[PDB]
Amino acid sequence: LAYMEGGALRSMSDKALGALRLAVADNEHLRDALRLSEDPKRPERKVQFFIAVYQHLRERIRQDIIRTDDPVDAIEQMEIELARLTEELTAREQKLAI
Amino acid sequence: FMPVKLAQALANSLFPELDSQLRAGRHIGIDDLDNHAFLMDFQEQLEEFYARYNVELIRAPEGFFYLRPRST
Amino acid sequence: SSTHIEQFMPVKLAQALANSLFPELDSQLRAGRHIGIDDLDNHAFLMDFQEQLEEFYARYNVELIRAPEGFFYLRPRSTTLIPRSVLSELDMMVGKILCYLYLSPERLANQGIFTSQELYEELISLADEGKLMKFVNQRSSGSDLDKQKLQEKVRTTLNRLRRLGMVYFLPNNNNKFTITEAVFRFGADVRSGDDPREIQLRMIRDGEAMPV
Amino acid sequence: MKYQQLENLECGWKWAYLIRKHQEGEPITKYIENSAAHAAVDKLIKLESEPVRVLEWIEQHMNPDLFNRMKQTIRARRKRHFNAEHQHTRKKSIDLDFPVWHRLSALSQRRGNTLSETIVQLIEDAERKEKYAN
Amino acid sequence: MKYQQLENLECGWKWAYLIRKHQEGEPITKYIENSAAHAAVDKLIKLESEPVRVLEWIEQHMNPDLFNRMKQTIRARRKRHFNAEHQHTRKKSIDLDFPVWHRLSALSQRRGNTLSETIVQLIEDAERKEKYANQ
Amino acid sequence: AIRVTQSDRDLFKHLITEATSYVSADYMRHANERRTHLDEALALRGELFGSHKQLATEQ
DNA sequence: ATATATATATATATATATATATATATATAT
DNA sequence: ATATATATATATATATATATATATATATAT
DNA sequence: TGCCGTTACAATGTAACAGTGG
DNA sequence: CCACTGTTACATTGTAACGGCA
Repeated sequence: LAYMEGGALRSMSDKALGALRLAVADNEHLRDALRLSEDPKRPERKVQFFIAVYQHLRERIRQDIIRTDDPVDAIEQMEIELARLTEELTAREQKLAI
Repeated sequence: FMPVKLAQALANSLFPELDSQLRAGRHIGIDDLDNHAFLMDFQEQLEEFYARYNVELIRAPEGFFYLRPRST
Repeated sequence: SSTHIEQFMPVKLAQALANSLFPELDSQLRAGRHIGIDDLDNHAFLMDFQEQLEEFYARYNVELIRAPEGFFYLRPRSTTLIPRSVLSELDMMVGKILCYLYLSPERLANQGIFTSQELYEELISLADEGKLMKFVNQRSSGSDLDKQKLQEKVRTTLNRLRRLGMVYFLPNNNNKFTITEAVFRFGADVRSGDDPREIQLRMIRDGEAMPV
Repeated sequence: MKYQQLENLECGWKWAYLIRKHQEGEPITKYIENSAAHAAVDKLIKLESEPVRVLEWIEQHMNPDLFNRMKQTIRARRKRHFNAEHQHTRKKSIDLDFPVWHRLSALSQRRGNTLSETIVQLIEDAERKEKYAN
Repeated sequence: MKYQQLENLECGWKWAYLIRKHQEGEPITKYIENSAAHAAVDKLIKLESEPVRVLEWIEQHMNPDLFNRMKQTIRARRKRHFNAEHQHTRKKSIDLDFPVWHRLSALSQRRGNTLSETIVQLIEDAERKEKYANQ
Repeated sequence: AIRVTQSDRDLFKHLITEATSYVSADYMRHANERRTHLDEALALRGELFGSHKQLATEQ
């Protein structure tokens, strides 16, 4: 983004906020943090909210094997489990048919 | 949801002791002023609450309350 | 506003108490029944409203407790509004044996289905035969009548444990059963790697285990 | 005490302030448990049209940490309510660009005067300079 | 237009404005019937997390009175939000006694300049006296 | 199991990407604005410092 | 060794909600 | 001036959920 | 000290004027 | 013309910090 200009970055942040509004409606405190992140006098709030998101995804880890607490890291393990479950599902469907 | 007055009856701080004594079969008469008044006030809802347990909350003609278990 | 549930009770607690499963589950819990993964409906119900039900039961001065193995139960406090009771020493012995069988790979062929005969054989294998019989009868010296008496006592304790949810009889057979993870509580004195005399003190302080 | 205090007025002020704070999400009551807080707020809501009982409600259930803020808010409300009767006692609110305000506040802090006094002095000096030239 | 218009921000501003007005008791709806007004307000409330639909809700149930106030308040909010970035573009709020403000406003209307400009001229004359004293 | 794991993975991916796109943009804008403001500031600093000595000795 | 208490399952009757088919009066095409 | 289609009311009977009573197994305690 | 007036702000809402481009 | 935008001058309410006074 270092090449971009102020307007482009502002518009991109606006779009991302629009997405986060839907992605956050379920949560209460994280939604409140997102709302507080709108102040222009205190930009640091943004980063705080970011941390909150991670601090949320950290607790959403399911089982001990998925405890690559870095959320960007657990995605690969989740996809691996999806592939394993796909093959298992094919086997189970075969079994049920017979 | 739940009936509002039933929730009020359940939340009352007297409910735990009275509930334990009822489920133990104890009979609550006029002597127990607080318990008797509570049952008087909230019978219409505690009868349903204890019917959910296949038990009947019965007020005798003399006045005392008790729980009568059904077959189920 | 008035005529509003939040005045008296949390919405989720009211929903839990209004659920069709609540009354039977509550009666079973107060009766002393442990809840394991096998009771899918009841276990899931407890999982969903664990905190609401815990705070509800706190009003009776009793803790709804989930052991790390994942089975819920009730531990009354010294000021319990719901009475409290302690298992017999024979019950502790049989529960420890059941936990052993749960963890024992030798019995893998059984696939979890066990008969009282196997339980008694394992009990005598791991325990002191005549000295264990001593509790069954003070004047036993290996008499086969006392042997049958000990077998009957073990059967009765097994039935009692079934009542506590530690064991399930098979849908049609009362002479065979399947063990449940609740039995792990019988090993709570050894799950921590410390001095036994200190872990025992910790447990008795926590209310887990009174002495005899 | 400069302004006489009227109970049926200040109590309505307090009720309105507490209702506003509750609608804003502020915790009005001292009860952490949500049930008691909701019950107390309902008592307050149905408590409208009552000074002698809103005072007791504040004494009994009011959040301890909001007492000072409410007291100073009522102080300001009383002063403004009594001063708004006459034109000369009213206050005119304006917005000043940050550099201008910075310079004006610098002067006011330097001379120990208030903004009103500083502006009065500045206008008077401007008039005196005009008379000197004229 | 000097200030960039951001849709996903102004929509939220408008929704918050509608909700504040309603909870203050004003009739944001154009409906005189109680039932339709209540339904429209409930739908607006549902629209909390979808600011985009707030424009359509405005065009569908907004009271015709409030368009001017709407276009005023959000315009002013945009100006203030973009000015808050830097101190030198911010505004400072002060209260003035009636006599002082009366004299100042009369002077400004005489010179045909804004209040900040008049204060600048006054403080600049005082600072000119100070400068010539210093030299 | 497949449904739940897929839902959780999609939620994770969406939240992560949206939060990063929301924050990093303003972060980089702030960095660029700060650099530009410093570059502008140096010129005023230099000119003020020159005028300072100029008028210090002119008197 | 056997009386007794307890839990479970089945048969049986009650009471209520609901869909079906018919009868009756009116509306509207023939 | 007529006969068919509609809407209304009614009885029929169909099914479910409940509550009761009886039989059974069987686990306890003297 | 605690109440009570007073000041200097902050945040938001509005009316009125001035600009700008379609 | 007409609409939309930027700006100024208020109002309205709340709050924190001083300083006077019993």
